[PDB]
Amino acid sequence: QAVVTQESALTTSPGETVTLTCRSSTGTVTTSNYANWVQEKPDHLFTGLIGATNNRAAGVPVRFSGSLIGGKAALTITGAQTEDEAIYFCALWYSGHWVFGGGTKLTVLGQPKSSPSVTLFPPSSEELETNKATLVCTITDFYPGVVTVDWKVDGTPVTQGMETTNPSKQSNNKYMASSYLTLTARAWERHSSYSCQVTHEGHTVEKSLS
Amino acid sequence: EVQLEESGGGLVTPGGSLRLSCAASGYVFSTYDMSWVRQTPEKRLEWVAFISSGGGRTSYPDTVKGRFTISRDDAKNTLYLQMSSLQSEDTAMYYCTRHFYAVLDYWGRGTTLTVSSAKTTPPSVYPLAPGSAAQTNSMVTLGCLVKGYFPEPVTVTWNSGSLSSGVHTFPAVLQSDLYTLSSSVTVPSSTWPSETVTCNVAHPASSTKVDKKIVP
Ligand SMILES: CO[C@H]1O[C@H](C)[C@@H](NC(=O)[C@H](O)CCO)[C@H](O)[C@@H]1OC
Repeated sequence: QAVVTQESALTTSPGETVTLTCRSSTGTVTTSNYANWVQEKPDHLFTGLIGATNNRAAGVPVRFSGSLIGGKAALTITGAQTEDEAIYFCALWYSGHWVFGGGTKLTVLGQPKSSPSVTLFPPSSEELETNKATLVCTITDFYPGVVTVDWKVDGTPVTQGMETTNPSKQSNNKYMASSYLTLTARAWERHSSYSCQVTHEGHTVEKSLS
Repeated sequence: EVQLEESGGGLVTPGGSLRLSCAASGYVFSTYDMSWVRQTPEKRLEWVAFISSGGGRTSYPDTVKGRFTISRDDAKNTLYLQMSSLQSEDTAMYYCTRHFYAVLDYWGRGTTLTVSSAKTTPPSVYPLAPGSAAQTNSMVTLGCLVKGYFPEPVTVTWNSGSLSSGVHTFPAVLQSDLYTLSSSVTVPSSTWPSETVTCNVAHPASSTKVDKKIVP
């Protein structure tokens, strides 16, 4: 069946006009796909915004609109507002089946950009005793909510044994995330350098341990 | 005031069965077509079942075809999802939605389904101490690595609730069928290590509690 794809993330500022798109792998979106746009806000709260390509639901602010553009469905927000920072999913109807896209994380700059505060922790003596070693890299206070984390052991990029959480919203509306590097206590004793690199808005913050 | 309320989820084991309910109120439930959709732990939305006004048409994606069965009871305003042969990829939050003239406008609050063969397991708690006198600032950040528990959740407090500004407790990750999560606190450099900072971890499913003292 179809694969539906949407922009992963967009950043806009309040008062501007943003457009999000939704494409089918099938080829071309049409009116008989009844494209829908569903908003997701914090605490897993879903609200249908637009359905049947361009029909707006009741109570949805007028600045949201749907249309078909170049073979794709689109949602435009004219006058994006601060409460619009949220995740937007599109769903395409395939004669009885709904198929959803991956969702776009839309940021609406509601505060100055803030660089991540990064802290890298060594495995503790007590976990070493169990023959395992967890490196924890904590990243907080970042805005916008998208980061990239890379690990290096002795200068070589790590390609397995790592797991990063999805950015989650803090009390102050900045975001946070965690990353873990899981080794064996032998492995931890065989390498000298460990580095956690966090890439946010074109800048790299790195924290290393020997 | 349109309201959709799901329930019936909880923990089951692979191969198990379960019926979720979606109770509606505030509108004429029999006129509209309805769908169930789930949100996975990776945060994707997947459509799972559809039933039309009247119940004559139902339809499902191939991954649940033959296993799930949607049905509706108009007399009670309630939509059902009969689940059998559950598998661990069925673990998700399930939501009912209504088709309001092809607009998916109202969504329920959702009910959690965890499908796992893991047994109830208390966490091990390890300390996260800077591991350097290179203390960036006059603020020092410490933590607790809460590893290997099942199922969720766990609650973390610091110094029994007395230390509450600057605490970040991260979402949990699934490492080998069990959960792991971390919590950190940033305190003024003159506090630690002069004063004691302990993370207090409570795990309600196993009725267990662990208190870990963070030392240099
Ligand atoms: C033609 O089928 C589509 O478009 C139809 C209009 C929808 N029918 C309804 O939405 C409603 O339940 C109509 C009230 O009876 C149906 O769910 C579907 O939505 C994508």
